[PDB]
Amino acid sequence: PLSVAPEMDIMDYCKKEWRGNTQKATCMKMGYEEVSQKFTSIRRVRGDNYAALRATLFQAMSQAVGLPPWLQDPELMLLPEKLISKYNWIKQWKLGLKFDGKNEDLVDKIKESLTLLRKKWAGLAEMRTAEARQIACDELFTNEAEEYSLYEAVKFLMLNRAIELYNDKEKGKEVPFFSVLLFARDTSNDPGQLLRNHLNQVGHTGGLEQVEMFLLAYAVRHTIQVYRLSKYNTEEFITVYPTDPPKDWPVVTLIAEDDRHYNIPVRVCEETSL
Amino acid sequence: GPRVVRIVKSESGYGFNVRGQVSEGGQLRSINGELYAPLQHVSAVLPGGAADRAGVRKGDRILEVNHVNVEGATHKQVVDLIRAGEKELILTVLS
Repeated sequence: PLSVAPEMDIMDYCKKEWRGNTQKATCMKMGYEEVSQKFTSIRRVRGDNYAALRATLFQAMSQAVGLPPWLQDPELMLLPEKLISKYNWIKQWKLGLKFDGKNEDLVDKIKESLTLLRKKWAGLAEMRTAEARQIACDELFTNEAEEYSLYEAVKFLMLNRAIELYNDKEKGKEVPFFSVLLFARDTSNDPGQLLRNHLNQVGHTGGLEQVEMFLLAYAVRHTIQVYRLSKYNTEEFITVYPTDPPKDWPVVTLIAEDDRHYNIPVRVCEETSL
Repeated sequence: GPRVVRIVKSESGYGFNVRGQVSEGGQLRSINGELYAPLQHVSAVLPGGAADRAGVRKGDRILEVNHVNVEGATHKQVVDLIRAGEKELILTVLS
């Protein structure tokens, strides 16, 4: 059961999923006419509580020509123990629906998820072609325990970055604007509140919030470029996380029809007149 | 279904646009209930040009050019093949 459905040409997807000339379908199709300037095809992402995480990770991993330094860093797997030891409230971590464990085992389950993320990314980065990587990702994103272990890892990396941002803010360091917004929410005044009332809930009661897309982008150091079809003809039609992306970060492009329906564009195109 | 359309170079050109994958790629997709490697498609047609008059429609995906199978071909492969012709152009397209 692929959580990222097989490739389909945009021309065929719209013909099938956006029939008619209602303003909604017309809007989506003009949006896809823009996506069609750079890609020929899309893959529909499973529309569960992990949709944004799944679209982002599938794109990033299927584009992996190398292991990112933050993932290759061998100190990364000491992070779970160092953080949980320093902040025991992290043991309020709630596992996704596919896992269970007692909080004593939290550290090694996170380390296990981080090890899985690293191993799969490294495996993909070693393959010669992008087509071979997409097939390997197709085997990885089957909606089984391995896929969902990756989200536990990314979510932990998002928590770590949020902890670093909060600590920088309280010490007086400069922080990115999104962090102010992140901790300005009455339900997420501090990292613990972010953990209990938002991170813990992704996979159970909702998906990532808009400003948690920034946190995700910082956590995996990928620029997330989203075609937001519902905001066509506006500045937000193409939203980017971070707003000012570092030039060295790899770019992954997503399509968000609404805030719960994600596609990923694939097969970069170019046009010639004749 | 597959259609073999023939167009003649005006000194203006054939008069449409082609768009498709840049890189080599073979991942199969379902089109009309059949599987194909990626196909280049007609991104635009010139009203009152050779393509519009001849029968080429926007969105038509190209399977052959001058009898040569371009299924799964790169953009430059099909473009170069388009430009190989001296005079005439023969396209097998899917609508």
